[PDB]
Amino acid sequence: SMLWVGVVSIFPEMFRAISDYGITSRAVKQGLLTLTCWNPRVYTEDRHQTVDDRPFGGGPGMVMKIKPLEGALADARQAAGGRKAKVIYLSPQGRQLTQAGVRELAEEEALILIAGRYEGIDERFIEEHVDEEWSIGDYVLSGGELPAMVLVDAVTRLLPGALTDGLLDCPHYTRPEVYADKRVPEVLLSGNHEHIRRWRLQQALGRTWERRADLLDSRSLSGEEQKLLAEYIRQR
Amino acid sequence: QSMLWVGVVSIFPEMFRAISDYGITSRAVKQGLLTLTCWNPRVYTEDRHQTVDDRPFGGGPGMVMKIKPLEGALADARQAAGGRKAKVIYLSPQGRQLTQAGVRELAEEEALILIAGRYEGIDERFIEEHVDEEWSIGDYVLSGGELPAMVLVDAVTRLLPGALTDGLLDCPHYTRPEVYADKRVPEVLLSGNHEHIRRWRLQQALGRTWERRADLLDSRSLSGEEQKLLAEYIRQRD
Ligand SMILES: CCCCCCCCNCc1ccc(CNC(=O)c2csc3nc[nH]c(=O)c23)cc1
Ligand SMILES: CCCCCCCCNCc1ccc(CNC(=O)c2csc3nc[nH]c(=O)c23)cc1
Repeated sequence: SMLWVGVVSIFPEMFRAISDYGITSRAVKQGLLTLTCWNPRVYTEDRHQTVDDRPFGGGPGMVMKIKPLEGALADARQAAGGRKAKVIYLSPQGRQLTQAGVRELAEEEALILIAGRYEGIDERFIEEHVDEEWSIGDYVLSGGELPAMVLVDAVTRLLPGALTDGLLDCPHYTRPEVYADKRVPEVLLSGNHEHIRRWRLQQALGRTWERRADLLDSRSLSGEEQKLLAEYIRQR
Repeated sequence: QSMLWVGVVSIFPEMFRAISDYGITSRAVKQGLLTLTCWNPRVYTEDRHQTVDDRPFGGGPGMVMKIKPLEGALADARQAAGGRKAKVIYLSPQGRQLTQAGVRELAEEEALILIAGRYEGIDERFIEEHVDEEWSIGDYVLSGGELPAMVLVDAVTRLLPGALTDGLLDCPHYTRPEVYADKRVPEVLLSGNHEHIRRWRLQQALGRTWERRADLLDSRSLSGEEQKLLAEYIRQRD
């Protein structure tokens, strides 16, 4: 198994969305990717022992207790075997996920994802056990299970046999050639690899320029790209 | 009746149990605050194998989603939306990056129809004809728009009245025991003074934001009371 993922969450059954459907589901079946869950609720001491507890200094909500989390993590570590396991906390405070970050995480042999809820986990747990913190975007969600599934989905795509340049994609077209008085660009219907690849490159450069110009400030444009972009802008 | 109507067009309707059965979104459905419907384009297919994807024009790898199944599912969902002003969103990597400002805009809507593509994407003419807005959840590639659609619903649901102001990272959280493996909870929290704990939390929130996401402070104007606490934090740190 290329990659081994352990998810630490109080809602293990939410993760059926990725284990039972899509490319992630396929990866589990193909033996390419191992996906396990570790509910911290079961690593408490008794039954009156809640996974969470009230926050110090008052305030609303609950905070996740260090001990259950430590139990779930130690267990997942053990199950990972001799694999080099990176521990990620899914957090709004984390480094924004980008395809570059996904490529970095894809190089890992084992990943242990911590998905906490709205009133978060105890700081000492993070300080002691977490390696990296990641956010999926600058918007507020009510927990880290959807961001954990987003991370697992993005990474799985890069696993060999499961299936970018800093540019948006070109438009896609499929049958019929004419639909509701709209025709597929002739270059795609009638054209050689060099026409199509230059057209695709120009549409990709053009759409990026139009919608996400910031992705161009970071990137340096080639001779062909600058020409194809100028040509696109002037032929709008 | 309900505050928000949401129709999702996806080939995996059963992936949406993650939001219909859990958290605040699950609650909103039960509270009648939010309606959640799915529309599988696979039901709007002719053949006995239910194919929603066709080959891409101009060659290339992968498959593209056929206009007709999508059109069927969208027409059906637009009917079910009734007389509600329905905004049609395509969940796409090419779309407008979702941010809390975006979420607030999207929360003002009475009805939302979300298109969750699969494969290499959907036909451009479908987008041109039927889609109102395109949204992305981040600069990374996923294999479908389902997770992005659930992220969008969750973020938006949080803003629905009765489902539950800053724009900065959270302060640290601490819970029992007061001491764990030679690490103690900051005295200020253990103390119990209302005003003191409040100022400490605000300062830690301002401080952590400054340290990790300074950009969130540039397109932000801090009050005098926060301007002092942040300066105090900066100079009182190793
Ligand atoms: C009195 C000082 C309080 C400081 C105020 C700042 C509070 C803002 N953060 C609260 C919060 C913490 C955790 C969540 C749950 N979110 C995630 O666990 C999460 C995990 S990854 C992620 N990526 C994008 N968005 C996300 O919400 C997340 C939601 C809101
Ligand atoms: C840094 C952005 C680069 C974008 C260019 C990557 C090429 C994307 N086109 C192919 C493709 C289309 C749709 C998908 C499935 N994903 C989504 O529909 C999706 C919908 S919203 C979203 N947000 C971030 N990432 C995403 O992949 C998505 C996967 C590959």
